[PDB]
Amino acid sequence: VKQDMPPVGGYGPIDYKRNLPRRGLSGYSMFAVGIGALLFGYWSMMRWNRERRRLQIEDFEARIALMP
Amino acid sequence: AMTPFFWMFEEREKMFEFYERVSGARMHAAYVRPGGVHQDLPLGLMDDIYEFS
Repeated sequence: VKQDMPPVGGYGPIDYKRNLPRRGLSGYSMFAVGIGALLFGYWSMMRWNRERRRLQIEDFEARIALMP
Repeated sequence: AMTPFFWMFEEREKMFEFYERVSGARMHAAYVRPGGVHQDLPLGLMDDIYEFS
C-alpha cells in the first residue's frame, strides 16, 4: 500500500480579503457630542460658581459683623 | 512599535515549528539536494498548513 500525503478532494478557501469595517460614528456627530457635553459642563460650572459666590459673600458678612 | 513585533513572532514561532516538523532544524534546514527535495514531508502536515493559513 502507499500512504503519501495528498489533500482529500480539495480544501476550503483562505481569505485574501482586506478587512476594514470602517467604524465609524460619522465624526461631525462626534463634534456635536463633544460640543454639547462641553457646553453642559459650562452651564454646571456657571451655576456652581455663582452659588459659591453667594456663600463667599456670606463669609465676608461674617468677618464684617465680627470685626469691632 | 514594540508589540506587533511579538505578535508576528508568535506566528513565526509556528513557522519555525513547521520547519522542525519537516526537517528537524529550527532555522538551518539544509534539506534540499540538487536533484529535488530529500527526506520528504511526513503524514500530517498539509492540514496544519491549512490551519496556519
